[PDB]
Amino acid sequence: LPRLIWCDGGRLDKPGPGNLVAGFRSKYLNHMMNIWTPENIRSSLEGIENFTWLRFVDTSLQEAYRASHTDVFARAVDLASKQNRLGHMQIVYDEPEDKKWTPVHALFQICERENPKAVA
Amino acid sequence: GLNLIAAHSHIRGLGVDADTLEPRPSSQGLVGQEKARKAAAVVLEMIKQGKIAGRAVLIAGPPSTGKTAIAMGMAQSLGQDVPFTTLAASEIFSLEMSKTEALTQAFRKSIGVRIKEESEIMEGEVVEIQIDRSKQGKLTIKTTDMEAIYDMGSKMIDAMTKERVMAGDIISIDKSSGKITKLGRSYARSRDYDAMGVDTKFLQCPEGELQKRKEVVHTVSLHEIDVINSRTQGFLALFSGDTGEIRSEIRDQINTKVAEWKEEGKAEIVPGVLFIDEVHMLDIECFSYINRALESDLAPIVIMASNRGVSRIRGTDYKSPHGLPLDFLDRVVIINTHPYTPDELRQILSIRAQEEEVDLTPDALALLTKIGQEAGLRYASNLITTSQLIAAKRRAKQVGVEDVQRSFKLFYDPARSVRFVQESEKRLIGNDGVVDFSY
Amino acid sequence: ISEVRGNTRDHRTAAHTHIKGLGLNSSGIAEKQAAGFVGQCAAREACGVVVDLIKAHKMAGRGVLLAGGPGTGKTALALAISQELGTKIPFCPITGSEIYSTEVKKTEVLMENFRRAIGLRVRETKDVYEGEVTEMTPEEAENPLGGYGKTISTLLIGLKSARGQKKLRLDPSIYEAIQKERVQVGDVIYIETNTGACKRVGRSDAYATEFDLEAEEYVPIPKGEVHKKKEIVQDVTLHDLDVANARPQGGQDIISMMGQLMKPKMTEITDKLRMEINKVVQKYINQGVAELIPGVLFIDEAHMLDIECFTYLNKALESPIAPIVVLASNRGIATIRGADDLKAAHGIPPDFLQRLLIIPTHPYEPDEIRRIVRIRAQTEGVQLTDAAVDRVAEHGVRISLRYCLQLLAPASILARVNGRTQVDVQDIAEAEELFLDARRSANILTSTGESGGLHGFIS
Amino acid sequence: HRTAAHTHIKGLGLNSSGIAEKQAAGFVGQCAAREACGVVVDLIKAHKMAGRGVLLAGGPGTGKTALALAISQELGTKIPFCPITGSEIYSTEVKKTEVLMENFRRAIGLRVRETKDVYEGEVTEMTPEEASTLLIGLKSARGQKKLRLDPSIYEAIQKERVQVGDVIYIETNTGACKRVGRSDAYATEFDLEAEEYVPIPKGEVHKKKEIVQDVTLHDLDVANARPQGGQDIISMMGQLMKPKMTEITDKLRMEINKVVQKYINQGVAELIPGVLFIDEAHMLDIECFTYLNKALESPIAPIVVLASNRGIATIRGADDLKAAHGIPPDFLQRLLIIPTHPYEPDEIRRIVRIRAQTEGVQLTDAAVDRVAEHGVRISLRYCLQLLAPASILARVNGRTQVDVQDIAEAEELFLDARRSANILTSTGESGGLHGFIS
Amino acid sequence: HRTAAHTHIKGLGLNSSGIAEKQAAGFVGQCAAREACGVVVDLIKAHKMAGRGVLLAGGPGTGKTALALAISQELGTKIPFCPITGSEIYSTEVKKTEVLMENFRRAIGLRVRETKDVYEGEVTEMTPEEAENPLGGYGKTISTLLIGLKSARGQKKLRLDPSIYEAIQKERVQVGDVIYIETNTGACKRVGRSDAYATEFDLEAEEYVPIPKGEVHKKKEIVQDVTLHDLDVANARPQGGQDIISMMGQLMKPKMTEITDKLRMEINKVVQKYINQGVAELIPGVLFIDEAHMLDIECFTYLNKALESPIAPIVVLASNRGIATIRGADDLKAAHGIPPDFLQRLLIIPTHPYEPDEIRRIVRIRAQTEGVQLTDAAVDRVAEHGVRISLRYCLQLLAPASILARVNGRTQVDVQDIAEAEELFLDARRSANILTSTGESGGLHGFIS
Ligand SMILES: Nc1ncnc2c1ncn2[C@@H]1O[C@H](COP(=O)(O)OP(=O)(O)O)[C@@H](O)[C@H]1O
Ligand SMILES: Nc1ncnc2c1ncn2[C@@H]1O[C@H](COP(=O)(O)OP(=O)(O)O)[C@@H](O)[C@H]1O
Ligand SMILES: Nc1ncnc2c1ncn2[C@@H]1O[C@H](COP(=O)(O)OP(=O)(O)O)[C@@H](O)[C@H]1O
Ligand SMILES: Nc1ncnc2c1ncn2[C@@H]1O[C@H](COP(=O)(O)OP(=O)(O)O)[C@@H](O)[C@H]1O
Repeated sequence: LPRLIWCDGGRLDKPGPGNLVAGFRSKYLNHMMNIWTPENIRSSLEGIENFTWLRFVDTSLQEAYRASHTDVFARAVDLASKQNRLGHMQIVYDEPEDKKWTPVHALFQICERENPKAVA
Repeated sequence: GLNLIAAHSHIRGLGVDADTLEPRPSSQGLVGQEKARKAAAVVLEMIKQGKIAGRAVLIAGPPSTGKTAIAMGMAQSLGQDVPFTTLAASEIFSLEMSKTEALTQAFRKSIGVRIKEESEIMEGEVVEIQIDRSKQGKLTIKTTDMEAIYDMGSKMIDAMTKERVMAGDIISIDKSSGKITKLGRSYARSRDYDAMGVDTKFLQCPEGELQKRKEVVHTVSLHEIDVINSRTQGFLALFSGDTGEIRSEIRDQINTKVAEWKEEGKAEIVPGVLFIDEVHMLDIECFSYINRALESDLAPIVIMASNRGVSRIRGTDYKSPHGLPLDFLDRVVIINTHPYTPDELRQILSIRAQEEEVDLTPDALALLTKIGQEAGLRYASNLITTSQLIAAKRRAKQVGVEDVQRSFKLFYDPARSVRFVQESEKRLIGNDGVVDFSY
Repeated sequence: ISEVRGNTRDHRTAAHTHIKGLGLNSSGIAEKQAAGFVGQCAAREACGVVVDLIKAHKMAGRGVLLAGGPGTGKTALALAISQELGTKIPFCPITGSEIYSTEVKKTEVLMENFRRAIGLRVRETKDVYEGEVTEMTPEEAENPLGGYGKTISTLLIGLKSARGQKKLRLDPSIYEAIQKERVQVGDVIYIETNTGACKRVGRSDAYATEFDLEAEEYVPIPKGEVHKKKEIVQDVTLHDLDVANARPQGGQDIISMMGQLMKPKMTEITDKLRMEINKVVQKYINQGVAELIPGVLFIDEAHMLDIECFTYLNKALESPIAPIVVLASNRGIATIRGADDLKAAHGIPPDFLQRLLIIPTHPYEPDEIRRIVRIRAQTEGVQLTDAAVDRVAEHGVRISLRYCLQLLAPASILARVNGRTQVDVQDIAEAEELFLDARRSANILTSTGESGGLHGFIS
Repeated sequence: HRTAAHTHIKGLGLNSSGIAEKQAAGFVGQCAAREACGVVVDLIKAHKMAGRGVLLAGGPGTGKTALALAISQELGTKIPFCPITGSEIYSTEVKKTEVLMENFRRAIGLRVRETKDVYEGEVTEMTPEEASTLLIGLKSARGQKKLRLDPSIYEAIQKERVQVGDVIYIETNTGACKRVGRSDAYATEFDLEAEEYVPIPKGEVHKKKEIVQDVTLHDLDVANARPQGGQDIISMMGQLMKPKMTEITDKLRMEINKVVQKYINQGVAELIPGVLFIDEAHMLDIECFTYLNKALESPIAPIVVLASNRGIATIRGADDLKAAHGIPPDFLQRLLIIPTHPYEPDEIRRIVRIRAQTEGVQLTDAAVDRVAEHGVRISLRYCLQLLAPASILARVNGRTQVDVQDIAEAEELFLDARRSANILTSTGESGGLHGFIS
Repeated sequence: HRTAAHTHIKGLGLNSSGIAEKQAAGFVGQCAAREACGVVVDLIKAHKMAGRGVLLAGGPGTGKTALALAISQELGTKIPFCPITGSEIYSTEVKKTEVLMENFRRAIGLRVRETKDVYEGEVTEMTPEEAENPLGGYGKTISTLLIGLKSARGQKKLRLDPSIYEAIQKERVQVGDVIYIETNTGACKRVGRSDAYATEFDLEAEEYVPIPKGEVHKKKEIVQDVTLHDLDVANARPQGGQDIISMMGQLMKPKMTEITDKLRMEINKVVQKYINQGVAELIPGVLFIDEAHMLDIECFTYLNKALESPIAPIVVLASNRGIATIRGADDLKAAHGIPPDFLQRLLIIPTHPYEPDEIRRIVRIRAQTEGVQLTDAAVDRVAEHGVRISLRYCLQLLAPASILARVNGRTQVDVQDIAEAEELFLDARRSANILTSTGESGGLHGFIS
């Protein structure tokens, strides 16, 4: 390939002289006008607004923003650094008086909090 | 803004005397159709009470008789208190999933789970961080109005390091999670640098107290809880789609858990409406699923509209009324809309002319009302905005008769277009592909 | 945190909410009106034997057909079976429409639902120590190893639950888990005796005030005994064992982890997995540690199955571990969905029809309709005058059972918006005019849609 | 420049009153249809109306696609014009309604103005100044400048392999940076190194430029649905990792509307609703038209221009239903319909002259008359195709202009479909050795 | 050992003059067709013409498939013979014209000499050296590995590239292992423990292997047989490097892809260079499309392009159909079920139905091949069924009758055993009469129609 195509702005995503679109579009579509940035999510976090569920899915605004922007390999590495603590609660919070206790910030994480595997 | 003037923008509610459900002849944008509007108001009372599960209501009638207008009016007067999922029947034909799977989703979008929550959240601009790498440390953080020093635990210092927190960052700490979010930088720090990273955002500093605590009400559909549980970060699929055919033992387990949340008062269930517009585009396999789906304790009320006469049911070769199986119609009560009278047309044209802010002369509205009687409501409605643009080329203040007349000659109504096709039989391409390009 | 809703917790009502059972004597004879049923006495008696067949667990892959016109109570009878069996017996209802997955061949979908309908009950003992960690304390060994700075012979852990305190004299090797799990004093943990390891549940909320900011979720102290030994009963369908084997869940590698982050498509599981599962399941049944619970697969609108589905069910029903399959159909003489030149009764292929016990459901007499109206009214909580019961039942006879039942909720509203708690003929006469039936609406299509040029129906 | 079929059409050729000139901007005739298209232009430029539908209807070769392209140019480049054929809707990758929905949003534009603050120079210094903030010194032939760097753009500069003596480009507002090379003042550090030596920038080291940037609502959808570009490196494996189109949910499109409105209120972004043109609209099936009923009723929706050349024809996907234009009658009620009529002999002569002088072909007037006869008797579209061959034939005969002999020679070399149909008839007498396969 | 339908066919049975011996190499008759198939064999061995088509046209059971199998044996194992049915073209993963091209390129062989340039030895020492990446975020990285390899004859210390060290990590190498490092790929293979550590007292079944003889560094010459399709596939879904794409390509599900003509023309140039370098020779072969009537109008249209390719193989089609409808072209009927257009490209070898005495002779060849002894009355009786019913039918009786004979203790099949086989095992037409006679009545005992 000629460097005009492969290096000097024949690739649309890579910014440089002779690709003035790419640097703008990178900032605005991934940060400014991006629904997943924490400043945008926090405006919609309530009521019947579109991120209302976020309160209960066991993830932070920072983590929601990370998962929207990193690819499935990078996310899978981050997932290595995590613990099946909702599965351990199934071992521990067990009696009727424990009332199947679940962290309210993990309330919608239903199938993780109860499945046969952890008990087995 | 983004909300430009659309076809149903004038419909602001159902227009009924709420204590008695009697439709007022013209109010909230709806005109006429009192029998249909009263039946729609009774359906609202079933919806708002929520005790009745899985009624199906079909709104039937000729084209341009308010079947969508009435369903939009119900959405406007039901209010965001209750889910109102609007499904075009064409959308059920997914490649990502089964037809019945796509319907199972649309049914569950229409049932809300409502939770009321106290969240305790600290947000402020970071003044400084101190660490005793002798672990412990102190965070100094401010609003415009308050400032404090906080003792940080070691795990908090680790998380602060991982988030690369520095002075001038706006951060939030969720006390329940114990998790930091870097929200951005204060506008006061805009002068720190000559070049900024792509990911950086400026904010106003937080304001009021630091450790705000708020009563929040959350309304979440059963479909959202499905998609969240479908896979490890399924909440991403809420936006991209990409759910697949969510396995039923997930849905059964979610339904069981939501029943506990109601029993314990942790949540309330908010049944809503699914409106399936142009339902005759569903096929025989769809209707068979919907038969069983309506018979469920967590079914919404389903409303649907059709304009078909006796017509072939899709997925078979016999005809039936409305295009629907008689087996299905046995579960449905039917609301019929009717054609409008000339005086009801005159009002609807006035309502539309107001929304588009067009000043019709009385004679323009008269002529335009005749056109709507002769050529259909939508056609006359389309000539309102057209005549405005033609009058503006005259720099005229009001739409005159001549502007409606010129709009009429330039734009053919359907009946005049169908005539034009017949007179052009051999120059247009027929159903057998033959055409003659010669003069 | 969550604000509890304290006011009311009443049930919704749906088309079958009145059906409570088959309504049969101890002799199995049907009572003319019981458990919400009216009539169908012969069909209820036959379904009563079906319940006894299922509950006896003797037989595999028997087929039943419910046959009869629309509205004749076929799905009501299926729901009554599910209630007679109770929630311990698996009950997997589908329509024939649900088989046409886009992800897998429709015979896999049919076999999935087929093995959802088979339950397995496994009894095991759970045996764990639990608490917040009150203390961790090494004991030096009496014979320390040469060249090593410390030799530890025991690692004492104090565990506190809400109900007691215990000093666990653990084997020293648990140091591995404590380091890797980062167990502190005050963290809630369990130790499982089948491994001797430990897992960290979290930090006890007794310490939630240690700092102004900490990245901890705080968890309550366990409200059980400090030592929890008990038997636990696990209920799984054999489909759960299929998926647990074909899509293993716990994998630590990059490919497993990318897997669990992507759309989890179902896959056309092999007969040799299912057969290998069956053979090991049968081992544990013979050991007596598991018991098989054959349930019911109910296929509604079974006329929507095509001939490829039916020819597979032939094979499936012959397998030794199979549910009872209940079909329901209403299609008279009809074309088989996949064989456009074969017409048969019920729309069921004659080859397959020979397998089924067939139960007919007949139409309802006018007096049965009237009894159902009252049962349905008292289920929706509507109060009627007796003249209103008669007028409603007249629509049931003249038009449809379903139609007349559906007017009760509209009429209830029109009554109360006139200040009346009891619905009367004047309200029924308004419900029936706001809400047409299929036939009166079809008459409008014939009359107003007599032409289509404008203001006519699209046809 | 190249010459496509419509390159002579510059615009609708309307007067200030909106009356069509009998011949202007490359059109001949269609005055009624051009005037009606002029009103559609006003509807588009008066930003206030969503979801108005238009139909162009008339025979093949009567100028429907010329009229849609004339609208596009009267509308200028600012406003989105999104042309598709009804045939493009049949993706194998998402349902037809998603393909229509994506094209609805490609027609709605959002204009932003950035002041791009560009620094480009040889790196003179890279000194840390924080516990991490740098000072970068940049040099050009005209001076030096030092920039305090945000810790994150510093990492961007560090992921590029920038060192002292390199030439770099920086967008200090967007946070983009590029290594252009190593400055050729260092070209003799060694006699061989695998390095790209470039001259020091001769201009000002800092440049400020006004850029008007256009995106569409669909670009926002795509960007919010999935990690894009260099964020999604694993996409290189293909198979499951390919950036497939997905069935974007309304929940996503509603969040994008909300976030976009925020930036409109702040005046950062300017909304620009445009046109979706669906040519060959009769190729849409009954399920597509059903969705277009709903889709045109959202309050953000472009103006949709259909074209059809069908008479009474079966609706695709609904064999029982026949209607005019091949458009189901339910949907035809919504549309403003413009008829396009057949051209007359003298109008054809005029279109021929316009096409000749657009292709640069010079004709004798006898050649004009002979070509125009073929438009009357065969097809306008067949006239115009003959001009380019006849120009070649003329020049190899050494002539400076096309004449009757070159037209007559071109006619014989290049048959129309009517004469070739006569050949198919006379030769297709049998499946024998010389027969066409029937 | 196992005997199939064609186990007696050994070749075309031709003279050096190219004339069919009336019974040779397992054949009886088909002499004109065997002679034509001889000329096809010689067209292939000449390896000079691309893209010539042959139709074996003739009724079912007339030996069309036997002849194609005989061609394969006359060509021998050097030449690619690629047999398919038309039913195999209908992949779900890729378009039907893709599997045509794959099979066209499986029919073209290449023999190539390859130099493996390789290191071997017992690993004596192994020591990593590291880079202090400041701001990559992934932490430190190993910059090289130093490894000591010892053979019987000599020793080296290698400073390996990081991507070759990753290969050693994948191979779980330790000090004292014997390893192989192919520098072509950068792949590493662990051969075993050195025999110097040979001890019973390890729980795992280690391969204790002797120290490599010769130098640590070697060059091996290997002659490889590949097809063009193997090269296409290798380069479409790469797996040979130690880069990250190759690494992950070994973990993802195998998947066919619609390999572009750009890749195929590029691989022609690669192979042309091996030819010009003298390391390779082209071995163009033959694609046999059995059941070619099961192709469709899109396949046949594609062959009109594909057979024009200047390296296309020889294509042999078999069809058993008279005037029949072309699939996917339901209005068009033509002889053989082949479009008239594409039929003009082929040389048609018609095959003919057998005479009673040829059938009798086939029965003996086939009986000898299955290893079963018949009386002449038995051979005559079976031959009668070959005449009256079908050759295939009469040959199917030999195996049943042998068992039935052995069951009575007689080792030789006689007429009573065939007489029993006839009644246990019906032909298609006796079964079709049972259908029709019973099909007079429905009810419980009717056949389902
Ligand atoms: N009763 C009504 N009051 C006000 N506007 C109406 C009424 N009925 C129809 N319209 C308007 O006329 C147009 C066509 O009616 P609509 O209900 O959308 O058609 P359909 O009857 O085919 O569903 C829409 O713009 C709609 O808002
Ligand atoms: N014997 C009965 N007693 C009480 N209610 C019945 C009876 N049969 C039917 N119903 C009710 O009438 C309606 C029609 O019955 P359903 O089971 O839906 O008919 P089918 O399944 O045959 O279409 C349902 O609402 C059902 O609950
Ligand atoms: N009124 C006109 N004046 C000049 N050129 C025209 C006119 N109408 C059509 N053309 C040209 O003639 C050709 C045929 O018209 P086109 O618009 O493609 O037909 P269709 O209506 O079938 O799409 C095109 O090259 C177009 O540019
Ligand atoms: N000339 C022959 N000599 C010996 N065996 C033959 C001959 N022709 C056919 N057969 C055998 O008879 C059977 C039918 O021939 P086959 O090639 O399968 O027919 P088709 O043309 O249908 O492929 C095969 O077992 C084959 O080996």
